[PDB]
Amino acid sequence: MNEVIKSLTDHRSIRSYTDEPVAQEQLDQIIEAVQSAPSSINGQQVTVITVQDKERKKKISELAGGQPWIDQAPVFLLFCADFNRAKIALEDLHDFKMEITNGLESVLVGAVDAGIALGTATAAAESLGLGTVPIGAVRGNPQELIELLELPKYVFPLSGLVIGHPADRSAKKPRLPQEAVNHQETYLNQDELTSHIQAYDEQMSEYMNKRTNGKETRNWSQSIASYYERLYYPHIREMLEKQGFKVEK
Amino acid sequence: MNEVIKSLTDHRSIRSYTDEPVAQEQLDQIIEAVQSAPSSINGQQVTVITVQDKERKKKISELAGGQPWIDQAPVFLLFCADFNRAKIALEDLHDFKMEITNGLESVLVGAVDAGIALGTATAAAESLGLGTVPIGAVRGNPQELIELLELPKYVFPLSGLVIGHPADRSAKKPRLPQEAVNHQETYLNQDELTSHIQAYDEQMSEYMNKRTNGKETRNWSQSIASYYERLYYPHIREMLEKQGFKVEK
Ligand SMILES: Cc1cc2nc3c(=O)[nH]c(=O)nc-3n(C[C@H](O)[C@H](O)[C@H](O)COP(=O)(O)O)c2cc1C
Ligand SMILES: Cc1cc2nc3c(=O)[nH]c(=O)nc-3n(C[C@H](O)[C@H](O)[C@H](O)COP(=O)(O)O)c2cc1C
Ligand SMILES: [Ca+2]
Ligand SMILES: [Ca+2]
Ligand SMILES: [Cl-]
Ligand SMILES: [Cl-]
Repeated sequence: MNEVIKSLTDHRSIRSYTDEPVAQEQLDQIIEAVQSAPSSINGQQVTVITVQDKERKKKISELAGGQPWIDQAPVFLLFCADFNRAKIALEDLHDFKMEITNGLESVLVGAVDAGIALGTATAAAESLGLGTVPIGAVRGNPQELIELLELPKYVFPLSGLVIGHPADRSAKKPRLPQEAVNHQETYLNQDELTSHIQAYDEQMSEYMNKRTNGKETRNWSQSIASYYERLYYPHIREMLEKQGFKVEK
Repeated sequence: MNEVIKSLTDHRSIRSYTDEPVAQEQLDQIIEAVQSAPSSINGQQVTVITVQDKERKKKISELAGGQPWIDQAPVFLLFCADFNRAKIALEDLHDFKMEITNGLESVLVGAVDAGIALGTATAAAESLGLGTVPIGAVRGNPQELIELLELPKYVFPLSGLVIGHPADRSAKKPRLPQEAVNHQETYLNQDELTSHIQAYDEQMSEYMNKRTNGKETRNWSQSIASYYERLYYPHIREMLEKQGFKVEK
């Protein structure tokens, strides 16, 4: 196993950080890695806002449901789907009307490009010895965040990424059995898939028990069910439309 | 610069492959890397279908607009957003109704998780000396692909990833100036952003010229405008709804 695979497979989110600053040089490397990754039609439909201002970062933390690690870490990166540069290219440089944003295809393009960026940044940062944790909660109060960071039309927040020096390196969290996630040739039959999930549940409860010394024993399906039983963010379509993205009829 | 950063920043898509097989051990490492990456609420909302059957892979290539490198390479991975395992967890294991899929938030969760997976797989595969190229065209004929690979309700294709041994390692393609993609504290003013795009255009035309010996000189904005002037995939919402994903009202 080479250094890259070793680094990728040793991943774990960090939520306890020291006050040590993150060198600009390291941030540059992380950004270079992000830019170097693939993107649909080389459209580079993702923008990264680097926030290091204490006051601004604190406000972001509050908008994200008040997550202390955001305030604690020296760096907060915001990954946004971006079709504004595309708008400039089509409308301003070639006097063309941009139509891709009038259908969900644009949303998928932006979200996938942003995920590639987030995953790449995570890999890069952690290879440098830095700890990270994505923040999907930025989608909880998108309008306020959009105004705070001056995100223009055709740009919308997808996920933040906390970066800093770990104060506690934590531990790896068990993942679903490989067979349940990677299927050969065709999608796995429902019965077998269910069996893998039930086995995973036992593994997860045991993990949580010894991890929390008994404070928490919830398994995986119980956790997933506690979140998805309600559409926790019912304002997504509204956010998208307000940012110039239309859902095709 | 460490090995990870060096590998990430040396990325370039490969579209010419040899007939050399991809070792199962390498595929396992790539998959382990994918599974080890972060996912929203550890929901692992992405599934990877590994296709190595010549006939099936050929059909996929045809559905993707007939891209020869898909047929040529020994491995085709399909990254799908997956809320079917979530369905099993909520409905079958806890008798709860899944509501997250009734709003676009689920679509964003799945697309971002899949992008993280795709970016991570790309990084892993290339670190092994393998060439890769994502295939967003899988979204062109989703119904046929869904039927071919037996994708159940709550699962939808986002992007394929071709993997194999390079026959031609190609070359790196210029990216937008860092300042145009990574903004400090707030989103970059429109005027400056436009200037960066125009500078990038000159860089791109020059690159294409010497790269194609003159056969092609199109710049970036011209390329982007040639694609986004129309909603090329106007059937996305339909695909999503057919797969159990609803757009909130
Ligand atoms: C989501 C996604 C979908 C893509 N779809 C295709 C495709 O269908 N066919 C193809 O040849 N390249 C595809 N690509 C590759 C891009 O064209 C390529 O990443 C971009 O031009 C940047 O060049 P590079 O990867 O060599 O650096 C895709 C990339 C991404 C991230
Ligand atoms: C898109 C996305 C959004 C996330 N949002 C948050 C968040 O708002 N707060 C948080 O503490 N963790 C967040 N996480 C981290 C997940 O909880 C974590 O990746 C998952 O539990 C797996 O644990 P691990 O990363 O330590 O391996 C997010 C991860 C992803 C990929
Ligand atoms: Ca079956
Ligand atoms: Ca401004
Ligand atoms: Cl492309
Ligand atoms: Cl989470």
